[PDB]
Amino acid sequence: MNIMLTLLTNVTLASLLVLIAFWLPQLNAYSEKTSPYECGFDPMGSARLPFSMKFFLVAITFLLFDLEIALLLPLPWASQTNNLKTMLTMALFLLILLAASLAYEWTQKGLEWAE
Amino acid sequence: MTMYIAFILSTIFVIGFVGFSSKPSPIYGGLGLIVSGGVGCGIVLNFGGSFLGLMVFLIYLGGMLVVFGYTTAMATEMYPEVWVSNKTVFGAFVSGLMMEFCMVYYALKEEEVEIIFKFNGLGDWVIYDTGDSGFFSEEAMGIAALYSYGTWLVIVTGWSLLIGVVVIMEITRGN
Amino acid sequence: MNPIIYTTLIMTVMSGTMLVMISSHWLLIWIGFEMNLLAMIPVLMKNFNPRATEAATKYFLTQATASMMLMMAIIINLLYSGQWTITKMFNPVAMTMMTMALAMKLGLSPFHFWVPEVTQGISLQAGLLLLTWQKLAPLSVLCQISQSINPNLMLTMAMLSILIGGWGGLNQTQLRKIMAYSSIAHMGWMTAVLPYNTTMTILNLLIYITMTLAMFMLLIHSSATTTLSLSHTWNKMPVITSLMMVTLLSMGGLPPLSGFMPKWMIIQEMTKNESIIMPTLMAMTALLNLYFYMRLAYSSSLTMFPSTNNMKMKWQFEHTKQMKLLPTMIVLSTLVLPMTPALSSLN
Amino acid sequence: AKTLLHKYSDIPEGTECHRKAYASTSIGGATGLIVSAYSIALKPPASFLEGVARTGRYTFTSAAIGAIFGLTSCISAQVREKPDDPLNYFIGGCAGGLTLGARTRSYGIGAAACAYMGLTAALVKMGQLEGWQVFAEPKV
Amino acid sequence: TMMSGRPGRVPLQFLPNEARSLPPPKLTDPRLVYMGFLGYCSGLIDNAIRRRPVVSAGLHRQLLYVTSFVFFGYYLLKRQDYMYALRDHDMFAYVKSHPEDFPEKDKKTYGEILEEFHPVR
Amino acid sequence: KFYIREPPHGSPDWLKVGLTLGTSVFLWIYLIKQHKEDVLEYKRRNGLE
Amino acid sequence: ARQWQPDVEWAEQFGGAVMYPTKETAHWKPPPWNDVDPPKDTLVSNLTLNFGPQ
Amino acid sequence: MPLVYMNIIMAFAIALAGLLMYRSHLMSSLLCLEGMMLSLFIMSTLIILNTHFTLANMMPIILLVFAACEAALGLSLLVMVSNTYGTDYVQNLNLLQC
Ligand SMILES: CCCCCCCCCCCCCCCCCC(=O)OC[C@H](COP(=O)([O-])OCC(O)COP(=O)([O-])OC[C@@H](COC(=O)CCCCCCCCCCCCCCCCC)OC(=O)CCCCCCCCCCCCCCCCC)OC(=O)CCCCCCCCCCCCCCCCC
Ligand SMILES: CCCCCCCCCCCCCCCCCC(=O)OC[C@H](COP(=O)([O-])OCC(O)COP(=O)([O-])OC[C@@H](COC(=O)CCCCCCCCCCCCCCCCC)OC(=O)CCCCCCCCCCCCCCCCC)OC(=O)CCCCCCCCCCCCCCCCC
Ligand SMILES: CCCCCCCCCCCCCCCCCC(=O)OC[C@H](COP(=O)([O-])OCC(O)COP(=O)([O-])OC[C@@H](COC(=O)CCCCCCCCCCCCCCCCC)OC(=O)CCCCCCCCCCCCCCCCC)OC(=O)CCCCCCCCCCCCCCCCC
Ligand SMILES: CCCCCCCCCCCCCCCCC[C@@H](O)O[C@H](CO[C@H](O)CCCCCCCCCCCCCCC)COP(=O)(O)OCC[N+](C)(C)C
Ligand SMILES: CCCCCCCCCCCCCCCCC[C@@H](O)O[C@H](CO[C@H](O)CCCCCCCCCCCCCCC)COP(=O)(O)OCC[N+](C)(C)C
Repeated sequence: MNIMLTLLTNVTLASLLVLIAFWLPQLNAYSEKTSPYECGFDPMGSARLPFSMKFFLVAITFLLFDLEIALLLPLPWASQTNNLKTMLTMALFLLILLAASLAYEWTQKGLEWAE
Repeated sequence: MTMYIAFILSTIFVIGFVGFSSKPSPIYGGLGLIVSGGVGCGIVLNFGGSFLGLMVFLIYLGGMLVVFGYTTAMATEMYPEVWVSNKTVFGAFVSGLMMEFCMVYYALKEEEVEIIFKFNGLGDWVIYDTGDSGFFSEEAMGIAALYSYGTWLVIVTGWSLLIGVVVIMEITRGN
Repeated sequence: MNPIIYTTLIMTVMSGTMLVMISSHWLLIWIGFEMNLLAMIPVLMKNFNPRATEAATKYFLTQATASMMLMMAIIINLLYSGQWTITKMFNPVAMTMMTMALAMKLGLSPFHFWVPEVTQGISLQAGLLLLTWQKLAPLSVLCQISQSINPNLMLTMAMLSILIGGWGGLNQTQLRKIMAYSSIAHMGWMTAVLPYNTTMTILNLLIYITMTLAMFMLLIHSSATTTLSLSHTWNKMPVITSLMMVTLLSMGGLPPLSGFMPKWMIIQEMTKNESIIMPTLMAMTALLNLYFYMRLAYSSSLTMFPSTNNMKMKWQFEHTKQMKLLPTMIVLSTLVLPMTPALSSLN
Repeated sequence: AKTLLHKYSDIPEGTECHRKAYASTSIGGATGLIVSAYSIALKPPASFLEGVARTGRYTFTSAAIGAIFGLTSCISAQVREKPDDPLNYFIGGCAGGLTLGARTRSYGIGAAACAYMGLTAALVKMGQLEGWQVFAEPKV
Repeated sequence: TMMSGRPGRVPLQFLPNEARSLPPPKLTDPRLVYMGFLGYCSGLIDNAIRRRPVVSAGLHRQLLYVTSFVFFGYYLLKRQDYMYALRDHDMFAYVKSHPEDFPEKDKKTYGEILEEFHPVR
Repeated sequence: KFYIREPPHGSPDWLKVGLTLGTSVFLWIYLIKQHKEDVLEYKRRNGLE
Repeated sequence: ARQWQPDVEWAEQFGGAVMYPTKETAHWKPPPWNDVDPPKDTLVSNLTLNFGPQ
Repeated sequence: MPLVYMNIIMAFAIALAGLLMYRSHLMSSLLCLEGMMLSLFIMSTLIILNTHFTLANMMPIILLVFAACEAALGLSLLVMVSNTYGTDYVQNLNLLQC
C-alpha cells in the first residue's frame, strides 16, 4: 500500500518534471536542428545497423552465473538448520562447481574477446 | 471485488504477454517481458512470496539485458517494428487484447467453462488460510531447505550448470 | 571436439535418461529431460556445418516446446491434486497436454516433421544416438502412466505415425531420411499397444533398437549416406551388403526373422481385446515400409550397379576401426524368433 | 466435436431425411474446414484471398459430399422399407463419390470415389449393426 | 501393467529367492542349444566381416561367443520359467478364491445335446 | 610376404588368447557349479532327494 | 546370354533429390557429397563513424 | 479456481501461441519461450503459496535455473545461425528441405 503510493509519487514527480521541461521553454525545431548528431558531418549508415558484439560468450555465461546467485542467496537462512554438516557440504559443493566452471572457461580462452 | 489489485496486476501480466507475444521487434519484446516480470513479482508478493518475486524479477532483468545486447548485435533491421508499424503485429496485439477482455467478461458475468472448468471469481482473497503461526516465514524456510533436504536437487542442478557452460563453449566454438 | 568433453557429454545424456527412468518425482523427470536435451544439443553439432546447425536448432526448438507443455501438464496436475508422484494423472486436461508433449518428444505424427530433417542434417553416429537412445525416456514415462492414457488420442497418433512413416519413406533417396521415416512407423507400432500391454511396447522397443543399431553400424562400416553410394558397396564389401539385405528383410517384418515377432505379439495382444480393424490396417500399412526396404535391397544387394575405376585402390585397404557388437546385433536382429516366449522375462 | 455425430446418430435411420442431411452436411463441413486449416498451415497460398478461396472450395466440396451421402442414404432406407441394411449406406457412399468426381471434374476420380466410399459406408453400417470397435477399450 | 506391481517384489532382483523351488533347465535344453547356435553364428559373422577365414580364423573367440550366449541363455530361461510359474500360480489362486465367477457347469452327453445338421449338397 | 608385418602378430597374441580361453573356462565351470547347486537346492526344497 | 545388370541409365533414377520427380520439386538439388554447403560470402558491414572534427 | 489462475493460464497459452507462430526473427521466439517460463514460475509459486506446502518452495528456483539453461542454449544456437547467414531469420533455415 505504502510502496504503491511511493512509486506513484516518484513516477508522477518525474513525469511533471518532463512536462515542465517540454512546455515551459520556447521551442523552435527545424529540420537541421533535429538531425542526427555526428561530430561535424552527416552519418554514412544507420544506428540501426548490426553492431558486432565481441563479448558474446561472456554474456551467455552471465546468464548461467546469474542463476548461481539464486541458488546461494538462501544461505543465511540455511545456516540455521540443525544438520549443519550436510548444509556446509552442499554450499561448498555449489561454489566449487561455480569456481570450476569459471576456471574451465578461463583456460579454454572463453574470457577473451573476439579479435 | 476489493480494490481489484490482484485482478489489475494479472490483467497487466496478460497485457505484457500479448505485447511481447506479438513479436513487434526484440527491443520492445524485451520491454514487454520486463513489465510482465515486474507485475508477476507484484502478484506473488501479494500472496506472501516476497523472496520468489524479487528473485524472478532480478533474474529476468539480467536476462533481458543480455537479450538487449544480442538484439542490437544480431536481431536488428533498418526499421524496427513497433505494435502500430505493421498490420500483422497490430492485428495480433488487438486480437490478444480482445480475447483477454472477452474471457474476463464471460468469467465475471457468467460462471461458464472456458477450457478446464468454470471458475467463480469472488476475489482471490476468499481462499486464504487464516494462518496464525510462526516467528519465521514459511517461504524462506522452504527455500532454505534446499541444502538440508534437497541434496539431490543441488547435485543435479550444479552438474547441469557446469555442463551448460561446457555446452555453450562447444556450440559457439565454430570452426 | 575433445574426447574427454565428448565422453562427458555422452554420459550426461545417458545420466539424464537414467534420471528420467529412476525418478518418482515429476520435477526430477522434467530435470532429466532438460539435462538430456542440454547435453544432446552439442553432440548433434560435433561435426560443424550449416546443416548440423540447422538440425540442432530445429531439435532444440521442438524439444523446448515439448518441455514447456510437459511442465504445464505437471503444474495443472499439481493444482487439481497436490501430488508430485508420477501416477494415474488425476486431471484429464493435464493428461492430454502430457500425451501431446511426450508424443512430440518422440516424433509421433502429426508432430513427426522434425525427425526427418534432424536425422538428415547430422552424422550417422548422432543419427544412431537420436533414433535409438533418445526414445527410451519418453516411452518410459508413457509406460508409467498408461492406465490414464486416452485410447482415442494415442491410437489416433499411432495410426497416423504408421501411415505417414510408410508414405514418406517411399519418396526418399537419402538413407538418413529413410531411417527416420522407418523410425516414425516403428514408433507408431510401439505406441499402438501401449494402452493394452506395456510389455509388448518394451519388446518392440528392444527389437527395433537392435535392428536400428545393426543398420546404422552397417551404414557406418560402408560409408554410405545415399542410395547410389551404397550401390557401390558390393564391389568392395559383398558380405556387408548381404548382411544388410537380410537385416532389411528383418526390418520389413517377414517371418521367420526377428522383426516379425514384435508385430505378431502386438496383433495378438490387440485381438485379445476386441480391436480387430486396427491391427489389420497396421499390417496393410507396414507393407509400405517393406516396399521401400525392398527397393533399398534391390539397389544394394540383389543387383550389381556400375562402379568406378578408383575402387581398385580401395580394394587394397582394410577397414581400420571395427565397431564391436556388429556381429551380435546382426544375429539378434535376424535369428531370434524361436526364442519368442522369453518375452515373459519382461514383465 | 462428436456432438455433431450424436446429432446425426440421434435421428432414426429411416426418418426425417432433411435433418439427417443437415447433420451429414455439418459433419462434412467440419471435416473440410479441418482439411483446409491443415492445407493452409502446411502449404501457404501466397495471398489471403487465395487462401480463403481454397478454404471455401474444400469446405464446399466436403459439405456437398456429406449432404448428398446423408440425403441419399436416408431416402434409400425409407423408400425400400429396409433399414438396418448396409445397401442404403453403399448407395449414399457412391452418391457422395459421384459428387466428389463432379466437383473435381473427372470420371476416373468419380468412379473410384463411388466404389471406395460405398465400400467404406457399407463397412461402417456393418460395424454399427454388429458392434465393431475402431478404438477398443482395454479389457484385458 | 499386469505384472508390474505385485506384493512382496524386490525391484531389480531378476531372480527372486522363491524361484529356487523350481527345476532348473537342463544343460542339454534345446533352447540353450539354440543360444549356443546363435553364439556360433555371431562368431562366424565376426570372422566374415573382418575378412578372416570364416570357419577357422579364431577358435578362442568363437568359443567365447558360444559360451557367453549359453551363459546368458541359462539365466534367461530360468527367469522365463519363473515368470510363467508365477502366472499359473496367480491364475489358479484367483480361480480358487472366486468360485462364483468360475462355476462348474452340468455335464451333458452328445446323446442329449441337439446340434443342428447342415447337409453338404 | 607383407611390406609391413601386420601388427596382429604372425604368432598368436598369447596374452589375449590366454585371457579369452581363461574366461571361457571360468564361465563353463561357474555354469556347471551353478547348475549342480540349483539341482540340489530344488531337490532339497521339494522333498524329492 | 549373360544376366542383365543395371546400367548408368538405370542407376540415375535413384540419384535424384527424391524419387518420383514432380513439378514442384524438379528444381531441388541433391545435398553435397560431404554434408558441407559452401560458405555464403556474406558481405560484412562495419560501422562507419565520424570521429571529429567537433 | 480463482480468476488469477485464469489470467496466468491465459498468459501461458498466449506465450505458447506466440512461440508457435513464427514471423521472422528467431530472437522473438526465444522471448516467447522465456515468457512461458515466467508464466510457469508464477503459476507454480501461486499454487505452492496457497496450499501451505513448504518443501516445494525450492522447485521454482530449479525451474528458473533450467530456464536459464534453455536461454543460454538458444542464444548459442542463434549466434551460430547469425554467423552462418548474417541474420537470425528462420527463412534461411531451410537447407534440410532437400
Ligand atoms: C493451453 C493450451 C492452448 C494453447 C493455444 C491457445 C491459442 C489461443 C491464444 C492466442 C492469442 C493470440 C496472441 C498472439 C498470437 C501471435 C500471432 C503471431 O505471432 O502472428 C505470426 C504470423 C506470421 O505473420 P508474418 O510472418 O509476420 O507476416 C507474413 C504473412 O502473415 C504471411 O505471408 P503471406 O501473406 O504471403 O501468406 C499468405 C496469407 C494467406 O492467408 C490465409 O490464407 C488465411 C485465410 C484463412 C481463411 C480462414 C477461414 C475463413 C472462413 C472460416 C469460417 C469458420 C466457420 C464458419 C462457417 C463455415 C464457413 C464456410 O498469409 C498466411 O499464410 C497466413 C495463414 C495462417 C493464418 C493464421 C493461423 C492460425 C491457425 C490456422 C487457421 C487456418 C484457417 C483455416 C480455417 C480454420 C478453422 C476456422 O502472423 C499470421 O500468421 C497472420 C495472422 C495473425 C493475426 C491473428 C493471430 C491470432 C491467432 C491465435 C489463435 C487463433 C484463435 C485461437 C482461439 C482459441 C479459443 C480460445
Ligand atoms: C473379376 C473379373 C474381371 C473384372 C475386371 C474387369 C471389369 C471391371 C473393370 C472394367 C470396368 C470398370 C471401369 C470403371 C469406369 C472407368 C471410367 C474411367 O476410368 O474414367 C476415366 C475415363 C477417361 O477420363 P476423362 O478424361 O475424365 O474422360 C474423357 C472421355 O474419354 C470422354 O468421354 P465422352 O465425352 O465421349 O462422354 C462421356 C460421357 C458419355 O458417355 C459415353 O460416351 C458412352 C456411354 C458410356 C456409359 C453410359 C452407358 C451406356 C451403355 C450401357 C447400356 C447397358 C449396358 C448393360 C447393362 C444391363 C445388363 C443387362 O460418359 C457418361 O456420361 C456416362 C455416365 C455413366 C453412366 C453409366 C452407368 C452404368 C452403371 C452400371 C449399370 C449396370 C451394372 C451391371 C449389372 C448387371 C446385373 C446382371 O472416363 C471414361 O471415358 C469412361 C466414362 C464412361 C463410364 C463407363 C463405365 C460403365 C461400365 C460399367 C461400370 C461398372 C463396373 C464397376 C462397378 C462399380 C463402378 C461404379
Ligand atoms: C533353419 C535351419 C538352419 C538355418 C539357419 C540360418 C542359416 C545358417 C546360419 C546363418 C549364419 C551362419 C554363417 C553367417 C556368416 C557367414 C558369411 C559367409 O560369407 O560365409 C562364407 C564362408 C565361406 O567363405 P571362406 O571359406 O572363408 O572363403 C571364401 C570367401 O570368404 C568368399 O568371400 P566373398 O567376399 O567372395 O563372398 C561374397 C558373397 C558372400 O555373401 C554371403 O555369403 C551371404 C552371407 C549370408 C547372410 C547371413 C545373414 C544372417 C543369417 C540369416 C539367415 C536367414 C535364414 C532365414 C531364411 C531367409 C534367407 C535369407 O556375397 C555375394 O557374392 C553376393 C550374393 C548375394 C546373394 C544374396 C543372399 C544372401 C543372404 C542369404 C542368407 C541365408 C543363410 C546363409 C547361411 C550360409 C551363408 C554362408 O562360408 C562358410 O564356410 C560357413 C558355412 C557354415 C559353416 C558350418 C561348418 C561347421 C562344421 C560342419 C559340420 C557340422 C557339425 C559336425 C558334427 C557332426 C559329427 C561328425
Ligand atoms: C551407490 C552407487 C552410486 C553410483 C552412481 C554415482 C553418481 C551419483 C553421485 C553420488 C550419488 C549421490 C547420492 C546422494 C543423495 C543425497 C541423500 C543422502 O546422501 O543423504 C544425504 C547425505 O548428505 C551428504 O552430503 C551427501 C552428499 C555428499 C556427496 C557430495 C557431492 C558429490 C557427488 C558427485 C556428483 C556431483 C557432480 C559434480 C562432481 C563434483 C543427506 O543426509 P542427512 O542430512 O543426514 O538427512 C537429511 C534428511 N533430514 C532433513 C531428515 C535430516
Ligand atoms: C533381439 C533381442 C534383444 C535383446 C536386448 C539385449 C539382450 C541382453 C539383455 C541384457 C541383460 C542384462 C539386463 C538386466 C540384468 C540384471 C538387472 C535386473 O535387475 O533386471 C531386472 C529384470 O531384468 C530385465 O527386466 C529383463 C531383461 C531380459 C531381456 C531378454 C528378453 C528379450 C525379449 C524376447 C526376445 C528373445 C531374446 C533371446 C536372447 C537373444 C529388472 O527388474 P524390474 O525392476 O522389475 O523391471 C522394471 C521394468 N519393467 C517392470 C517394466 C520390466
